[PDB]
Amino acid sequence: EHYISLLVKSIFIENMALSFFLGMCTFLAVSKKVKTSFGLGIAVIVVLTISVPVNNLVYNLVLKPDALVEGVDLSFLNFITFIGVIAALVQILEMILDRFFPPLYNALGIFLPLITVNCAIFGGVSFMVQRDYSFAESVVYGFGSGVGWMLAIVALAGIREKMKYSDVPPGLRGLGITFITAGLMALGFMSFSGVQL
Amino acid sequence: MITIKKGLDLPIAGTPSQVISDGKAIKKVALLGEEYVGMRPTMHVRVGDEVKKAQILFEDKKNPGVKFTSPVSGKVVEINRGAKRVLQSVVIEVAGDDQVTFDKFEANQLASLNRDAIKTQLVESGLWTAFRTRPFSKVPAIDSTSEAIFVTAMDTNPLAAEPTVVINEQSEAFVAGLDVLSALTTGKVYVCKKGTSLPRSQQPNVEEHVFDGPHPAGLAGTHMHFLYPVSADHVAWSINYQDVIAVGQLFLTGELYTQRVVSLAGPVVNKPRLVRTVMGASLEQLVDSEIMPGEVRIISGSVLSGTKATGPHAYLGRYHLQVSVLREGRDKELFGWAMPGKNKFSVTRSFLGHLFKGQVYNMTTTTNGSDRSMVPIGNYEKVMPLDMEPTLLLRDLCAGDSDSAVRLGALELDEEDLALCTFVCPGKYEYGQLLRECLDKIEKEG
Amino acid sequence: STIIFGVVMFTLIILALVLVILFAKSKLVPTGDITISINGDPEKAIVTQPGGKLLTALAGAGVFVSSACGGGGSCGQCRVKIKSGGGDILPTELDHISKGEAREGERLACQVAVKADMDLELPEEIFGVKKWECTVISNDNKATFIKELKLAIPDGESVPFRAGGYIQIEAPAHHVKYADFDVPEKYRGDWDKFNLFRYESKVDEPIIRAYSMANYPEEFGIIMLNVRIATPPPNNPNVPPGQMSSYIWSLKAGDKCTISGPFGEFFAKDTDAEMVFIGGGAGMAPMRSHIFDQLKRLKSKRKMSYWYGARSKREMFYVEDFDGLAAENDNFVWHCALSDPQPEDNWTGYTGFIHNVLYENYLKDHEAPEDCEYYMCGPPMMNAAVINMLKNLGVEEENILLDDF
Amino acid sequence: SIKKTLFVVIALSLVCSIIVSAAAVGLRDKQKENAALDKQSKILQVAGIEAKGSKQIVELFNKSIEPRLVDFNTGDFVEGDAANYDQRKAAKEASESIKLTAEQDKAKIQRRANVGVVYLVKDGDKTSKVILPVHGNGLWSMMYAFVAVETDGNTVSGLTYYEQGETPGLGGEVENPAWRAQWVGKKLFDENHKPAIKIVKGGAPQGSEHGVDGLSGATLTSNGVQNTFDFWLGDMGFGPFLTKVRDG
Amino acid sequence: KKSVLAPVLDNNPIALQVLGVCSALAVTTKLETAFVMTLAVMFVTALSNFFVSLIRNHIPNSVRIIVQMAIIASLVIVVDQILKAYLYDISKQLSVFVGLIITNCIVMGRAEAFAMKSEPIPSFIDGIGNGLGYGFVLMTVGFFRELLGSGKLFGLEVLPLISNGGWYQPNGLMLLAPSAFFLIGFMIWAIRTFKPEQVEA
Amino acid sequence: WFALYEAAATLFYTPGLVTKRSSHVRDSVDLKRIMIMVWLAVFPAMFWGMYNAGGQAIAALNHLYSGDQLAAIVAGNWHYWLTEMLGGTMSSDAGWGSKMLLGATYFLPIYATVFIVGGFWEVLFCMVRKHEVNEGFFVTSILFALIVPPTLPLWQAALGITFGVVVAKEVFGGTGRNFLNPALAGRAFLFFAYPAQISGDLVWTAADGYSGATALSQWAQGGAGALINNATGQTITWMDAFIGNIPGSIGEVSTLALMIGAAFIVYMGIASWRIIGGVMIGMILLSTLFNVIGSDTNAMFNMPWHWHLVLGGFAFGMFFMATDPVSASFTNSGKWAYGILIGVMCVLIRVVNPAYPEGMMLAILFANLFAPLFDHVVVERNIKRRLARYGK
Ligand SMILES: Cc1cc2nc3c(=O)[nH]c(=O)nc-3n(C[C@H](O)[C@H](O)[C@H](O)COP(=O)(O)OP(=O)(O)OC[C@H]3O[C@@H](n4cnc5c(N)ncnc54)[C@H](O)[C@@H]3O)c2cc1C
Ligand SMILES: CCCCCCCCCCCCO[C@@H]1O[C@H](CO)[C@@H](O[C@H]2O[C@H](CO)[C@@H](O)[C@H](O)[C@H]2O)[C@H](O)[C@H]1O
Ligand SMILES: Cc1cc2nc3c(=O)[nH]c(=O)nc-3n(C[C@H](O)[C@H](O)[C@H](O)CO)c2cc1C
Ligand code: FES
Ligand code: FES
Ligand SMILES: [K+]
Ligand code: NA
Repeated sequence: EHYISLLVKSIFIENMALSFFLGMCTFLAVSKKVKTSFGLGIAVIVVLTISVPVNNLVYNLVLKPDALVEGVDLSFLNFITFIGVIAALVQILEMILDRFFPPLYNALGIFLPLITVNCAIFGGVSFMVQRDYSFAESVVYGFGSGVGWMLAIVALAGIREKMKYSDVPPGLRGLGITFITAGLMALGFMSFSGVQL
Repeated sequence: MITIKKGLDLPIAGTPSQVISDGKAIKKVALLGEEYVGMRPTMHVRVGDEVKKAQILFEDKKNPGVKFTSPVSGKVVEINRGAKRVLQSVVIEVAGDDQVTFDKFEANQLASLNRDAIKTQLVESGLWTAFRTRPFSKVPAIDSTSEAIFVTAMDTNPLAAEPTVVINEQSEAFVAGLDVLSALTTGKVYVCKKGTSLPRSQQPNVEEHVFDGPHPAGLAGTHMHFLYPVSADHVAWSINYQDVIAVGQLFLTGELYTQRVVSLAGPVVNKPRLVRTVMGASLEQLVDSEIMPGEVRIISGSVLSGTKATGPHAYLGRYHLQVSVLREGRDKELFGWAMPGKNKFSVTRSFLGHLFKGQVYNMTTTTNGSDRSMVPIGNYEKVMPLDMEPTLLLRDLCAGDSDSAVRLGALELDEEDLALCTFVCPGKYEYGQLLRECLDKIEKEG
Repeated sequence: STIIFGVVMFTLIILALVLVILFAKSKLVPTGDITISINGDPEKAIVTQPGGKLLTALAGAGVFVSSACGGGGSCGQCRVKIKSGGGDILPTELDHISKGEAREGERLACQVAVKADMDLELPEEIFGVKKWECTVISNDNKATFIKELKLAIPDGESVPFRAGGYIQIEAPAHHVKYADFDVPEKYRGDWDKFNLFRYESKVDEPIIRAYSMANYPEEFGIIMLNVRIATPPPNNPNVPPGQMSSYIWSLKAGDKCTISGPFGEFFAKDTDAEMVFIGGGAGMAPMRSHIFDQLKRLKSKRKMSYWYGARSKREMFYVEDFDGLAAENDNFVWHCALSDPQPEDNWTGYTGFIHNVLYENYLKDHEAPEDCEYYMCGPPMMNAAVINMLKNLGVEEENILLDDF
Repeated sequence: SIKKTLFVVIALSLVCSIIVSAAAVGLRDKQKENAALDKQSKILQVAGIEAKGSKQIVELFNKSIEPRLVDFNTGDFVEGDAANYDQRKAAKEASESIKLTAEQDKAKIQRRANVGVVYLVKDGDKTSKVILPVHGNGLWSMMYAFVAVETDGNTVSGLTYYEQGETPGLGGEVENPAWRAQWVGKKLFDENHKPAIKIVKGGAPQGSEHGVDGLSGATLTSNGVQNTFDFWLGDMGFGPFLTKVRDG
Repeated sequence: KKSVLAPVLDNNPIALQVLGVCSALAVTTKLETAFVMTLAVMFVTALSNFFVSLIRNHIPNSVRIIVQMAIIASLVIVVDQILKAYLYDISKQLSVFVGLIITNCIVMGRAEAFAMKSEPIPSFIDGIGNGLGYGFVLMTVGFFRELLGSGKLFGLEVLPLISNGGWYQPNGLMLLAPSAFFLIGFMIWAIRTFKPEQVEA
Repeated sequence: WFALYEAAATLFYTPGLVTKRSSHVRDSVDLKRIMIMVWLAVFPAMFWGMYNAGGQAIAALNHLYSGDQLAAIVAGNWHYWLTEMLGGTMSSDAGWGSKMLLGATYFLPIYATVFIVGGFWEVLFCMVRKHEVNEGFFVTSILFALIVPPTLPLWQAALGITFGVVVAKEVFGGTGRNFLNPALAGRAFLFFAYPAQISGDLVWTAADGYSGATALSQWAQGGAGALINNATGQTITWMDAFIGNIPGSIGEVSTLALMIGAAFIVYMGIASWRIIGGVMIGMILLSTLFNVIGSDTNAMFNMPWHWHLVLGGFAFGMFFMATDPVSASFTNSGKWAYGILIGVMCVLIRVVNPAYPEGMMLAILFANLFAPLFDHVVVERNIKRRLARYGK
């Protein structure tokens, strides 16, 4: 249905990492091993899949113009609520994992401190506000965008591992070459540019 | 029983004759220090000393209790060292017949001998150096034990001797050696041979496995992967059939057996054949008046994985049962990389040579190119029958990634296992040394 | 109007977020004081609230872990055996811990963060520390930049230590001017060449450093030690002067300082192989104890060799002791090479750096340099030169022990 | 000390929120004026009235432009807050919008608002030309433009694309003044009162009544522009309204 | 001065550190947006550091992260109101990244690493320097992307375009995502070949 | 200047180097031969492409201009009257020789500038970094020069190759050390940097003032029935596209020439038949799927697999661009997945991406990013077997 189109839109057609430059710091930082990048990707999906729908409810119930009281709009308290809600949920998820899910805490709870108020989460939430997404639409977009982000970080991590045999000139070693690698990744991901799916 | 499909049987011209004949009289023998992995010699003799057939020549500091005995009785005429005072060789000039003796047992009682009695006798005589732990190709520690001893009764190396011919003359010794190995091993003994019949051991521990296919089928590393996979905590021992014969002779007569049969072969060998010689026999004297004129390279062991026989190293190796002599291909040709390869051999089908099936090539030592970055065109996957990803593993070795190389199976590999991967590399790498450097790093940090 | 609505919503939102966090903290973060078993002894067991680093928790109890870089995980002197707990080894720890050590359980106490119950197998030296406030007896200058410090035990008996050990001396914040230092007239002239007295040191905060002992175990009552003064590099004057070595130099007879027990992993091998000691600067301290240990404490008959790299005759000290030991016992022989003899020295022996003199005199014609224990000690420049020479001679790293200062 | 933690956050939240609320409520009118001015300038530009500076733009816009609300179904003026109407918001709500069928949705727009906004340009006390907001999907993103139609209801006085996401050089040429200046003089309809504007690929004939040169190497965007006009000039667009203009 | 200029070339937030790269790849298409973004980042980082340092001692560790987020978020909102009220067109060009300055890693990194354990005055100077260095990366990339991507600087035609009867054909890649990565990637190379101390082993 | 001189000396004469250790005998195959076999494998496509480009141009010129008008055009362009001075004729009666000659005047400058500019960056990096010049650039130059429109400006080619050689290859260490396809990286730079000169209807034929759509673009507009060549007004049949008598980039039009060239290297083992097999499976499966689903509005849905094969640069990309060993996956299982992704991605861009008429390049560039992952997935499965001792 329309949902499947949205999920593909959030992964391939609209990629948070490369097509919006969101979460690049954590995308160019833990992009050294596939496993650790895999761990961040799944953690970002969890945060996005729980941040976007929760933020959608609050916006449509509180911050939506002419929602609580006629003639008054609380849209100006948008960033505070989104950044505040995101930070609360990520911390809450981390603590419950460290208390009830030991193995998940090491697998996922380790990276949540990194995802705390991350550009990928806020951007995905903000773009939801810029559009008109229902609760069902918001959750799919949240899961979809996170999966699309996980796709870019894992793909970059795989390339960086393949680059173990490369001879990067000094100065380009480390960060410098990673930028060029990310740019080349963006060039390939532009294949889905003009697709209205 | 097990058939190997991937592999490269080098059709190098000048194969042996599979006939055992007396070699040139050898008046010089040596022990090669570099031949043993992780061996720091503690010299027990000095130049001018008089040794016997089994007197200790030096010990291993990093493997205490391992004694390297003199192959023959004579005078230590030189101790060749090199950069970092690395013990290149210890040369003995054969003069005399005095020899140490050890306990001797009837063939019937060999299987029932105590494990410790077997270990001490092997260590005392120096035959313990025949064994090699696969994970690192080091002589096993005295106190250590393994649940799988692999006896390599097949020789698929190019220009290699036929083990059946050699073993048939020493049938009793081989069976005796197997019985001793059966008692020594904690688990089973794998006799990896070909389809041809060989003497068999009645002990239930000894098992015969038949391997068929191109060259890689004949290596102990290949056998271990298919039969007893090795890892950090799964260690197996390797021993060639000739050494097993020596073990049987040692426990039958109580005297160290040093006679060996090696295939003196190669393009420049006038009459390639199997020749009876002694351990560490001076290849310079062995190939005397048996090579065509010109600049040639004498190699101990297969051309795929052998040692250059020049200067201090011009002596048969401990684990080498073959001598290959090759021409030196230093000539430069105009557009030699563009001509159609009527007389060129390659695993790929980009030369006319592969069209003429059954051809034999007068190979030389030329690299057939310069050193270049690895460009994987599928050559490696065509010569590695093990369940590994060779191209990715070779990239890890080139990059020096010890951690990843171990995960991909670098521990299960020996320098010889990568000889074909070195042979077919378009970039002209030497993966044997890269694997050795990687394995050393694992041991040191481990 | 809308201003009121925004303010109340803002306050409600922040309160909602913190309250769920605080409520989650109580019901998800068990504050049960983590109990760490030290050596398995119930009395040694320490109970501490969750948080902090294992180094702080251990220091609170009677167990003291030697630490130099502090809570950075940079030196590796605080290695501990964590039988259980603490999670996987951090990547930063592995830079100073080999994989084999990780398998055994070696971990840096400072680097590891305490978050759960753990089991520890700390050694005796960490388990128990002989913290004493010894009294300074003598502080005469042995050489141009070397001072011999004699310490009086405050509790009687003697410090339990092995040959080649060291003591972690602790000092508080203090200001010391180099003019306060007292030097002999012989070494005063060399100081007057540049007049190093102008330097002034101001230690703003307490510091902790290590100093190798110079007394053999059989010596009881006085703890001989050698201290090198820390000064700014000659090519880098813009550096504060020595902070700890300057402070110890300022002291004289009657002063007091803490030793915080002994420590060190420097020792010889209980074997029959030859020993070849080579020292430089402060390195003569551990060497002196080792020679004395092998002559009377053990009365070893193993061949002993000592080579000291010196710049001038004035630098040399303890020479009379070396001559007596060499004369009294032939198994031990000592030599010294001068990199730059003074015109009045009139040296007629070896001249130049030991890195080339030693090979050209002893190692070149020796039958087994590899089969001989080497105890190197001296400035880093000599260590790099000799190690290259020794490596070019074919000596394994396990066969050579180095104690840089 | 929970009491201290509650005090610091409460005091910090109040002062920060008070400043934020004052700025949000205080500056809200300014932001709306800034947003309004952006469209007001473009309407003036297509109308041909030269304005520079916010004071001049607002003054000229009030004196020369009379926004009105038009019902597409009947093409008749309706009473409302034309100056403060948001057509985009209406098209997203079913209350003031309809869902076009596949056959009718020639311009590829999902919804069409029931009532649209038009801007009459009065030189004196009488309208001289009318500006219609026409939008349609291009190759990359929706393209929005203002079309100036003379009192006759057939001639197009000018054109301007005030919002369009297209590749510069290929699809972004719609912003090019020469291509926009080419539309002047063209007749929207024919004698049959049917859409006649055609975007000729490769260049329309010189002097053509309804021929405008298409964007070079950008047929996809040129096709989108043609569809936008072919629809908004049809029955479901400004067709009925334009017919009323022809007779008054 | 040394502290102010330290994060320009010695400790750059984007060359050495990996903070603040989200905006560098987006708002660098034009110099007008990049320059305005630089001022917002400089103003927010400096103001956020000053307030966090002022209340650093009383900050609760339990809610220190939410406390710093609120002050940073509040400052961003006020700047957002200024951008919308004045420079509305620029606010449209910056789109959502104006609100993302809250998550911009420079603001949190300096508000935590330095502001929490420094006096208010030096923390304010540190914030300005960190933004100033982040601006150096922004403007250098923006200068190249706008000049070679459109033949304009700050909206002024520097290279005449063939579309406007000129001579220079704009490079369509400079306006796309990949161009920002390559320019920054080559920027680091240029920075680190003059300052090898930052080369990674 | 040692690096370049050594390459020239080693180029004329094989090195006299001998094995130093390990395998004392080495396989005859070397990188120098591998590149030359690939370089010679595209010769049939290059030679036909020159004939096709000139043949198409001549037909368009005659179809548009005649009499004194044609003569004025010929004298107005250096490509035309240069062909005349060398014995060619621009009239419709021109033989194969003149058609080939005209294409040569359009190809050789593109190949020459690409080689010179690309070579300078190769030698500059090797000289400065004290390496030995690699021969992998010989293949890179020709392939880039065969995936560009005949009318591409020379300066654009210099910029395209510079990006393809420097950013995509040299900064990664050089031949065998990068992950992306250098030639396609250069074309993708031209694709997005200067789309007007590498897209549309004014670039694929060398006839001045001629506007003619290609087979792929025409199919999207009106499906199979929309395939017509305006130069000769003759319907474009499958045989015409398969042979290569259609407008398009020089070297990609003829699928038959590429099949002959690709067959040789695939037989020699230089080019992986698994990648080629993977691409065909991906293209066939997805194209057949779109056929079944149908689309009353999108004509591309009904294009059969065999029409996808002979149209656009699918054949050239599948054979001489997707088989790049360095950028492809290094595992046999991964190569199948890598090839299938290329085939699927190329069909997706062709059908469901109106912006880009063809997507073989973007399909390969997209696949190059995920080639390591297909390796990582395969490797991890192998590692899992190893920890289980392969069930032994
Ligand atoms: C096991 C062990 C045993 C040791 N045994 C001895 C021993 O017997 N004798 C001995 O003298 N040392 C010994 N040391 C070294 C000891 O830790 C000190 O290096 C030494 O005592 C000088 O103390 P310091 O803190 O003043 O040196 P540092 O100040 O740490 O030395 C740094 C150098 O720069 C100068 N400097 C001073 N302050 C600063 C500053 N803030 N920044 C930069 N440079 C500065 C110093 O003058 C010196 O030249 C030993 C170390 C270890 C680990
Ligand atoms: C656009 C089409 C192409 C993109 C779609 C295909 C993507 C395929 C790659 C998926 C991501 C890689 O997925 C990879 O799966 C392997 C299994 O082989 C996991 O393998 C690993 O799993 C666990 C962790 O989860 C480890 O403890 C374990 O040692 C190892 O088996 C890797 O941790 C994961 O990184
Ligand atoms: C079968 C084969 C195909 C190749 N294809 C290409 C190609 O499409 N583009 C290119 O630049 N180099 C190509 N090369 C050369 C080289 O392998 C390539 O540039 C690598 O990416 C260099 O690391 C090819 C080489 C071979 C053997
Ligand atoms: S104190 Fe230095 S490593 Fe712990
Ligand atoms: S600024 Fe760092 S994640 Fe966006
Ligand atoms: K398409
Ligand atoms: Na074709």
